[PDB]
Amino acid sequence: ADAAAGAQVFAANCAACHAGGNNAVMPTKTLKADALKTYLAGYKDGSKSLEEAVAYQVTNGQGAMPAFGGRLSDADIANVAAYIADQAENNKW
Ligand code: HEC
Repeated sequence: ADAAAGAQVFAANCAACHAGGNNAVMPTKTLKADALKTYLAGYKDGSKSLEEAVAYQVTNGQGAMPAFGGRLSDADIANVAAYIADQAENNKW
């Protein structure tokens, strides 16, 4: 999906909890490449790509992280997942 469009979704919906690619709530579980591969459901087990696993967790929530299905459009969810994947894979945080 469109990482550049996803940056705007991130600023509007994710930066209060994840400024800098970190995690204000659960500090280990950051948005950096190494942390994602260790802790993000589906991606950590190899059964999902990074981008799919991010999209799933944004849509459905996890733990203390709220769900965004019904709050964000399909394209916005897909695009923010692409932003996370691009930021992490290319070490841009
Ligand atoms: C604070 C109320 C949050 C908001 C809003 C968003 N996220 Fe979040 N996220 C939060 C927590 C507490 C956690 C950990 C969940 C758990 O217990 O495992 C997460 C996790 C993620 C992850 C995975 C990180 C990892 O496992 O290392 C991703 C990819 C993620 N969050 C993305 C994300 C996006 C894109 C958001 C805006 C749509 C978003 N989160 C909001 C807390 C909060």
